[PDB]
Amino acid sequence: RLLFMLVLTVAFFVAELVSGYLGNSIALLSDSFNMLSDLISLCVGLSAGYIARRPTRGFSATYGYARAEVVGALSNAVFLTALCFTIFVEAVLRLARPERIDDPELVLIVGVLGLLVNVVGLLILHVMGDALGSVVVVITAIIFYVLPLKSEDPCNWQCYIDPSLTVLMVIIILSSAFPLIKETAAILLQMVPKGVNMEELMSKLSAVPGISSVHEVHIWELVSGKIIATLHIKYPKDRGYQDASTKIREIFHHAGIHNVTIQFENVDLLLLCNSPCISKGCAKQLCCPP
Amino acid sequence: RLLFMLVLTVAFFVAELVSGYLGNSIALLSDSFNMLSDLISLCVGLSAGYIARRPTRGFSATYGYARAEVVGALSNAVFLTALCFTIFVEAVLRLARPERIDDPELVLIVGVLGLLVNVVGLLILHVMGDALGSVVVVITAIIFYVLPLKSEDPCNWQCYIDPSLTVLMVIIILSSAFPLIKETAAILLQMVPKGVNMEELMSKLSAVPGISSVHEVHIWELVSGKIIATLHIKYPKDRGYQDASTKIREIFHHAGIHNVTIQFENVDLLLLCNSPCISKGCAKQLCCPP
Repeated sequence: RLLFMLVLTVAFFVAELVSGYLGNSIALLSDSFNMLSDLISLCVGLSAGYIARRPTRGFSATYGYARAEVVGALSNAVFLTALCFTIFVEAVLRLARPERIDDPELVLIVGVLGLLVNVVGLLILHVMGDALGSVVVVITAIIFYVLPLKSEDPCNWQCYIDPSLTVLMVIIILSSAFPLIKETAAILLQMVPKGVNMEELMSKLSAVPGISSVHEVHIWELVSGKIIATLHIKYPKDRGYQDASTKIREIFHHAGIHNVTIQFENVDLLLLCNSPCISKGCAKQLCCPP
Repeated sequence: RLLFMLVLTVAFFVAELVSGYLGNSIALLSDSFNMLSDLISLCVGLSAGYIARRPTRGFSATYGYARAEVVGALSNAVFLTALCFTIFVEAVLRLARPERIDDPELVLIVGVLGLLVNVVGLLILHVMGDALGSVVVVITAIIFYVLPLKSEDPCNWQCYIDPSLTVLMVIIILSSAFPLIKETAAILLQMVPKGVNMEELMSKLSAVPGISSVHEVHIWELVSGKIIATLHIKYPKDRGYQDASTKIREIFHHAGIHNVTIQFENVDLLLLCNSPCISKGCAKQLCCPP
């Protein structure tokens, strides 16, 4: 992997952040915020790589720190959403009170260099967002460069180009952050992964021969590819559960789930959980209360 | 419960966002962002209240949407952290280039009314942060009121009071968001809840009579009070596991865990999981792989 992306990205985030206030460009500020999200993503990726190749799986994190990638992805998406909210609010203000670019040359140089940085990053919608933001910065600087606006003269149409394009790229960036927010939240909400079709899976689980009932089916995803399926199963007392275990495990394997914990409970009250918490008062803090 | 806090809070968020931008006050802007986080928290609380007393727990969310409170808490904390990052960056910018307050009267009125809004919200460290943010806005407005500053006159010490206090309250707000970020991330990372002392719990689990081995102990917290403990247990084949099940469940009950799924596996190599995925290639996906 490449780690020089982190130092370059943080230095360039600082550069765009300084030049955006120095040049009075929201598009440069929006691109600086987008590269801030990019460097947060790089830090999250390095954290995931460090968690891998050196697992801990101790007494504090039972599953491990694999969920760090998803938590960091959701946090980065929410961070970028708040930054885009601030950028959109500022752009709406400048759509009412327009402002000039103080140093069009500085903004042009920083935007061109940011476009080059994003190009080399892609070389080594979500991905094209940074490139389009740098293109927007370059266009805004060029308009103030090819057709200069005198300081004494009031704001012409040129002052509205930056807020409009910045609003457009706020929309573009949000159109990528929102699906990411939805996916990472769905993973973190302990929801069934999109690949797993639960209806057919429960149909097959019920169709498994020699099994009385199936309850407390809890299928959730730790990370991409790690699907955990907790499951309680009621079986006739006289018969065993070795064949049932094999069939349920192969069904889950064919459904893409390899982490299957089956609790077998001996057998209209014969459908409830035979092994809840040892007290009747535990029914409050029991998922799927009986 | 009362939901008029939502409409009042959103209206006042709009009011402070407009007034701080019209009055050029970061402290008013910081308080508007803090009340935006407050209304996000109110929306999260309403979502949690709707999830309760009306559960769904269907084929999409096995554990339900109870984790929505934690996901919304982390999202709100990250949103507020990004807003505070923007506020701190702006304040540092004004710490270099000071600015006047355009309409001190408007900022004074909005800050006083925001303090009243916080007071009435109390009537019906985050609280100290919000109250002190309103007090900071009020103080900044008063300073520009008792000693009015003419536009012709350059910025005196008065122009640096707003950025300094705003930086201070960015620190204060972050000192509350960061513990919340840590706690909600720990919950969402599938980490052992703080109350559960895993060392003693595994000691007792091993000390349980009639049990050969214990592996795949996965203790995580869905929400406050809902602790889920998946667990694989190896037991001697000749002996049963009814007494072992009772003892393990009562141990988990005394440790504060009521959702316990125990998989009992019949018995050097007699310590590995007897029921991995049906294929040897599944070991790359085995969470906690042997």
